[PDB]
Amino acid sequence: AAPKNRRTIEVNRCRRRNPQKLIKVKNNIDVCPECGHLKQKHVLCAYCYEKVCKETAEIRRQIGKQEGGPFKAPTIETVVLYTGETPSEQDQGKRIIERDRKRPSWFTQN
Amino acid sequence: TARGTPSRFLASVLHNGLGRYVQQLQRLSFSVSRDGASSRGAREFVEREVIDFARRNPGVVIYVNSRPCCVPRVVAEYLNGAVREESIHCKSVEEISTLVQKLADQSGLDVIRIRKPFHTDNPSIQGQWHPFTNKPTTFRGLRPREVQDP
Amino acid sequence: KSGTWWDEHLSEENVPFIKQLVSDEDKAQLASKLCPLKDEPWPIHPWEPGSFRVGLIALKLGMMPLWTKDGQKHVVTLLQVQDCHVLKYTSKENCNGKMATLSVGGKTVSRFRKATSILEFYRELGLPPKQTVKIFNITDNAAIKPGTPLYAAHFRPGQYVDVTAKTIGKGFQGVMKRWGFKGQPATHGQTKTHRRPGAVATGDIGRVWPGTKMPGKMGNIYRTEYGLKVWRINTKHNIIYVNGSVPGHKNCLVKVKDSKLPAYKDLGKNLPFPTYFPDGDEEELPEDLYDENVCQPGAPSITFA
Amino acid sequence: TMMERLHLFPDEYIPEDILKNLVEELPQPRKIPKRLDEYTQEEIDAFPRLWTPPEDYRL
Amino acid sequence: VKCTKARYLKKKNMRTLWINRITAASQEHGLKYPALIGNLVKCQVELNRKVLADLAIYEPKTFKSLAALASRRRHEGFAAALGDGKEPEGIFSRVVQYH
Amino acid sequence: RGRIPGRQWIGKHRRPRFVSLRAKQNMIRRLEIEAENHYWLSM
Amino acid sequence: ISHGRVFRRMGLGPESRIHLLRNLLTGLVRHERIEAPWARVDEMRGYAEKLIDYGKLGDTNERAMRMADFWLTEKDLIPKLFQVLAPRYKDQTGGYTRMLQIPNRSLDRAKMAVIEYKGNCLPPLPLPRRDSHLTLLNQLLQGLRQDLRQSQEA
RNA sequence: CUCGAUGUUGGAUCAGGACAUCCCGAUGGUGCAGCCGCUAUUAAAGGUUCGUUUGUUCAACGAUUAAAGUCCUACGUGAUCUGAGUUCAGACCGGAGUAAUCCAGGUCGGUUUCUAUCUACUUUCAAAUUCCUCCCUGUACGAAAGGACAAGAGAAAUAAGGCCUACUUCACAAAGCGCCUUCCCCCGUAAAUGAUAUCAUCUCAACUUAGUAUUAUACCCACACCCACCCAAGAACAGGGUUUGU
RNA sequence: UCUUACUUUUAACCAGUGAAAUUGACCUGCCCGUGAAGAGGCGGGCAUAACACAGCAAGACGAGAAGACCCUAUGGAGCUUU
RNA sequence: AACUGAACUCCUCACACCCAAUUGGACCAAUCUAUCACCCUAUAGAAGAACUAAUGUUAGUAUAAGUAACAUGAAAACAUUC
RNA sequence: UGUAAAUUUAACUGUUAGUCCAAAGAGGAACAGCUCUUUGGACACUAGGAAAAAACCUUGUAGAGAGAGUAAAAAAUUUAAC
Ligand SMILES: [K+]
Ligand SMILES: [K+]
Ligand SMILES: [K+]
Ligand SMILES: [K+]
Ligand SMILES: [K+]
Ligand SMILES: [K+]
Ligand SMILES: [K+]
Ligand SMILES: [K+]
Ligand SMILES: [Mg+2]
Ligand SMILES: [Mg+2]
Ligand SMILES: [Mg+2]
Ligand SMILES: [Mg+2]
Ligand SMILES: [Mg+2]
Ligand SMILES: [Mg+2]
Ligand SMILES: [Mg+2]
Ligand SMILES: [Mg+2]
Ligand SMILES: [Mg+2]
Ligand SMILES: [Mg+2]
Ligand SMILES: [Mg+2]
Ligand SMILES: [Mg+2]
Ligand SMILES: [Mg+2]
Ligand SMILES: [Mg+2]
Ligand SMILES: [Mg+2]
Ligand SMILES: [Mg+2]
Ligand SMILES: [Mg+2]
Ligand SMILES: [Mg+2]
Ligand SMILES: [Mg+2]
Ligand SMILES: [Mg+2]
Ligand SMILES: [Mg+2]
Ligand SMILES: [Mg+2]
Ligand SMILES: [Mg+2]
Ligand SMILES: [Mg+2]
Ligand SMILES: [Mg+2]
Ligand SMILES: [Mg+2]
Ligand SMILES: [Mg+2]
Ligand SMILES: [Mg+2]
Ligand SMILES: [Mg+2]
Ligand SMILES: [Mg+2]
Ligand SMILES: [Mg+2]
Ligand SMILES: [Mg+2]
Ligand SMILES: [Mg+2]
Ligand SMILES: [Mg+2]
Ligand SMILES: [Mg+2]
Ligand SMILES: [Mg+2]
Ligand SMILES: [Mg+2]
Ligand SMILES: [Mg+2]
Ligand SMILES: [Mg+2]
Ligand SMILES: [Mg+2]
Ligand SMILES: [Zn+2]
Repeated sequence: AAPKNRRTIEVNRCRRRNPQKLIKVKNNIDVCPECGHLKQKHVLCAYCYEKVCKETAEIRRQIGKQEGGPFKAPTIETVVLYTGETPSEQDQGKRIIERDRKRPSWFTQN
Repeated sequence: TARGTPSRFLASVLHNGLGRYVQQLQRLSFSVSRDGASSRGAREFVEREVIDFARRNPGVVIYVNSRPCCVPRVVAEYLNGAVREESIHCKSVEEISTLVQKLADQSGLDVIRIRKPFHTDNPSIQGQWHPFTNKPTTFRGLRPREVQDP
Repeated sequence: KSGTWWDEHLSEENVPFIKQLVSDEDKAQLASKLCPLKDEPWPIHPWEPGSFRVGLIALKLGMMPLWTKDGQKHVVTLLQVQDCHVLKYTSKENCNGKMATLSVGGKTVSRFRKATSILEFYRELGLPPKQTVKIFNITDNAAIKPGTPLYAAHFRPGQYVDVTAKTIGKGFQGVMKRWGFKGQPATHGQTKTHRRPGAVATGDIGRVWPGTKMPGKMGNIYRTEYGLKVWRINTKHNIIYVNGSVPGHKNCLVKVKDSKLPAYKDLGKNLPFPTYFPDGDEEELPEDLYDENVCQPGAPSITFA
Repeated sequence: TMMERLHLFPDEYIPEDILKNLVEELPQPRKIPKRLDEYTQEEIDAFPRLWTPPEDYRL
Repeated sequence: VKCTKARYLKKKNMRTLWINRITAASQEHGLKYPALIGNLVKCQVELNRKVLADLAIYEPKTFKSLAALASRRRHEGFAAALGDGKEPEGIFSRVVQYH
Repeated sequence: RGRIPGRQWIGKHRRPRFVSLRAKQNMIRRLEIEAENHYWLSM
Repeated sequence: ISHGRVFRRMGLGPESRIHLLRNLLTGLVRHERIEAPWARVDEMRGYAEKLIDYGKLGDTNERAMRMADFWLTEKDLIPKLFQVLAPRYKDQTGGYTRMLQIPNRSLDRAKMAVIEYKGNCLPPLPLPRRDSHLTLLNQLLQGLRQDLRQSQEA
């Protein structure tokens, strides 16, 4: 089946500009209180999530160097320690991963 | 078109002719070439016709300007501010006389469709018709099927 | 201009407190209506021929077999009355129809999810909001005061009822499932044509008649099952055992009414009128009412002697 | 649009608002003929008796 | 082409309008359109339909007089037709002769 | 329903045309003129 | 019609679905936090919770060991399950994982989620926090609560 | 009209319509005792089978049925299907022809495209038809043989609308081979009273009865919490729930 | 008979990329009638706020190929021949 | 007993100003040339001298259509592993 | 008689595939919107009318008018006593 007649621009504008075709305004955008960048209410802040991932990647690279090969997952818990810190009483018997930087303020030692 | 063009109602300029008639043509500006063939008829109109036409119309200031031009033109200006330009290219002397006389007699209003061939500010002397014009009145202005003094 | 919901701004401490608070108010409001006859009831008129009483709203619990004393097996559907109350009365004059109407509601729902206009309606009534509201055509002598609770014992074994509910929704369906068309053969050369409508009209009219059966949305519409016999009533749990199956999925809400079939006209002479008032009832009803022909669970095994 | 200006009522009752805006009643197009029981004795007496029935006819 | 041919319809529709308007004005006085137009001619009143329509709208007292005149001439016609020639011509039925 | 076979005003089966009162009067009016023509052509 | 169909149709069929979910779960056990398309994480989350329950049965339960052998494609993770992850949740009856939606993926705009085993050593996710109890609304409700408690004791 | 193409048989699928009715309803006549028939008036809501051979439409035959209706719709319907036949290119037989080749003949084989722009349409929501069994009854009827109707009861089939307790395919569910529900009227005539026409006469006389439904009632009906999550709701959208938002 | 369930593909929605035949103009309804003889466009009626998305294939004598059947042309060509 | 009703006829003014093929006639766009003209013209002589249609030719851009259709196994430290 | 054409001379082209209506006939079936001749009309040119409408009726010579008189022009019918 083929078109019997060319569709006019008048007809086409009605189809293309029908409210159903238009982009809807989003009402769920808000400011992230921690960083001030924008976020959606139900979604994690992109700026804060990236910050966490970047530190997570650095720690994982350190874990790699300590393991030094595939199939070397430890059978004990792990703790991340930053410059100027020492193992606590509850950190004894745990693999220590040492980061050459100051503990981020948002990374509370537990 | 009528639909594809503007229109207006029949009218006059300052109620012309009511108290006195005032010729609306106010100025005529001719542009004739000394040597152009297309101005031959315009040159003959300036030699024998324009002077006698000016005597008859002392309220119209005529400006004849001889200068090089390929298309001689007459520009008519009216009291209401309308400006009309009419080419006299290759026109005969009699043709130009006819055109100039027509310009003298026109009011200067736009030559467009006139909705009505008449105009009046007092269309009614006895009272314009309304739905009660020919209706009788009833005692106490009672409406149809209206109980009085209930 | 951004939308909000009830607990959006509530703190960790206030969310449990608010839930408990509104829950307790809901329960208290339902308990305050348990004595309709001590709270200025409307006149209780006697049943007369031609009288139409109110129906109920119930939830469809499921299905169950029962056996009759003649040995025959009848499957039945359990319908539980869950927080059924009269909501509004509209007089015959203002109804726009031939009869008066009485609005009934069923099943308590969260107030945090209802429109403001509905909430203020229920606030004046003093009841928690209901999921479904239905309109029952009644005669003037059967009017009941808004806020009166309705119970399963409104119906009695041996009665016949009509049950209306939304059918199960099957979405967009082809002609074979929707209309029972035969389709076309599976082999002998059929080309990409097995479940299709075929011809939809004649060539002459050069159009398709209104009402022509075609693929489209199936189910999810109101249907009514007529002439269902009430086999049993459990007064403790407020469950009505109706013969056969009723439209809708399990846990849907159904509209239960006295059967309008001509054979069952004027059989309400012995039925509660305008309704059953358990508080008014002099002698408490047994936990189960049975139709005379039903084999009760504790009855001796059938013997054909 | 014209049909919106037409107000049909099956009986003599007309809503009060409609009654208050009425201006003129139009004459009925058909003259309603009088039933025989509606004629006054003057009218009946004015119409002549056209024939003399036999005195011995049972009728 | 439409603009050219419309000049015929304009004249036709204008006269239809005048007849409709004259008919309405005549009915307000209990006269049908043919009775007014016909009897006005018999009074040697040559007012055309355009003017008659204008008079109905803007000079209703003159129009009622014209309706009365037509009605009077119409009644004189009936009286003459019913007569056997004994009666003299009606006062408004007399025709002014020209030569 | 009520179709006329083929074209309306030709052929074997046609749409019937009836004579109105004014069609009759129109014809008689011209018959009177011709009758008078006969007379004035007789002398 | 798909009434009551609780499982998604992903991958190349039923087997591929399990393999797809297994590879995700293996990644989660090793790294303890992974990001993947939202639908796939939601599907896998149930298995990740149940895996811990099998880990709690102990490494001497042969059925648990067979389950772990199938679901963990890297065998060094099986000791971690029985000796690290399961002991960490000894005092919980469930809720071992947390799943949060993250911004759409850049390339294909896929809806994305991050999932992690609670109690890991990684930097904490920027979790959503409810409004402070000191806000205007929460203080007005605290007053209402205080008032209701005082009237009940009386 | 159409050859700068209106696709050609039968079948499948879905059927719209006419009534000159095959079955079911209501009536008049009968060489109508009854049971069966024949004929005519009225009735188009509903229904109108499965098979063997044949490409068949038909036809014959087997077994049923209350009945297996007649027609129109581009001999309805191929942008839905089919390709057995028919009607290209191969081939054989009989016949014609000097041969090429040919025949209303027969015979085997032989590619059925299209992503839908427009019109139209995509729940006319919800009153049901029919057969059989029992009974009436071995009654009415009749010499006998034979043998009803009305009322009443029961049990089925089909159709329409739903459903999952069990069975079955199956297994958080969808299904049938399973289960549940299904309700009004039909106008042809047959009779009184009684004029024109002082009997009579059912009346395009005034009128009375069989004899009629405003088709009944039923269903539907309150709505900016709504970012988000769940769903028996769903293509998207919409809809229900969240007092089930760690 | 007589269909049903599930998986994959396709599908629909989001994101990227982005063809083709087709197209006089279109402000592109239904019925009956009419007519170059089968009407969305004419006559008489009826219907009728506006605009998407998904399906359908009854019509647009739908698209595609200047009908291959048929006839015609003092148009061709292959083949046979007394 | 009348009225309505044409491009018929009258009325005011004007008048060459409503048939295919075909035929006669009056004008004329732009271009070049001769001589004029000199904000775009005149008299003549010339000619590749005028395009709403050839399934026309070339180029541009629409319509169908943001439609048909097309593509990257998974996680991760990008090492690696599955 | 009322009229203004006519023949001749010179020079050419196009038309030579025809439709309905009335009338006289032929063929066919006293069928065809059928076929074939004859006389005339209309159409293939205008406008009005017969519902829409080439072929029936009215009417033709060309413009403007917001005058006027007309032409053709609408379908009638209702029934069985003795
Ligand atoms: K005909
Ligand atoms: K053809
Ligand atoms: K066969
Ligand atoms: K269309
Ligand atoms: K199945
Ligand atoms: K009689
Ligand atoms: K189609
Ligand atoms: K006519
Ligand atoms: Mg559903
Ligand atoms: Mg099948
Ligand atoms: Mg194929
Ligand atoms: Mg197939
Ligand atoms: Mg006129
Ligand atoms: Mg015809
Ligand atoms: Mg997939
Ligand atoms: Mg074509
Ligand atoms: Mg049918
Ligand atoms: Mg019949
Ligand atoms: Mg066919
Ligand atoms: Mg087709
Ligand atoms: Mg074949
Ligand atoms: Mg041979
Ligand atoms: Mg083969
Ligand atoms: Mg064959
Ligand atoms: Mg096909
Ligand atoms: Mg398709
Ligand atoms: Mg019986
Ligand atoms: Mg009698
Ligand atoms: Mg008598
Ligand atoms: Mg698609
Ligand atoms: Mg896309
Ligand atoms: Mg084309
Ligand atoms: Mg037609
Ligand atoms: Mg569409
Ligand atoms: Mg067309
Ligand atoms: Mg085609
Ligand atoms: Mg051809
Ligand atoms: Mg040659
Ligand atoms: Mg003239
Ligand atoms: Mg003239
Ligand atoms: Mg020039
Ligand atoms: Mg050229
Ligand atoms: Mg061009
Ligand atoms: Mg072209
Ligand atoms: Mg499309
Ligand atoms: Mg696609
Ligand atoms: Mg000749
Ligand atoms: Mg002919
Ligand atoms: Zn942030």
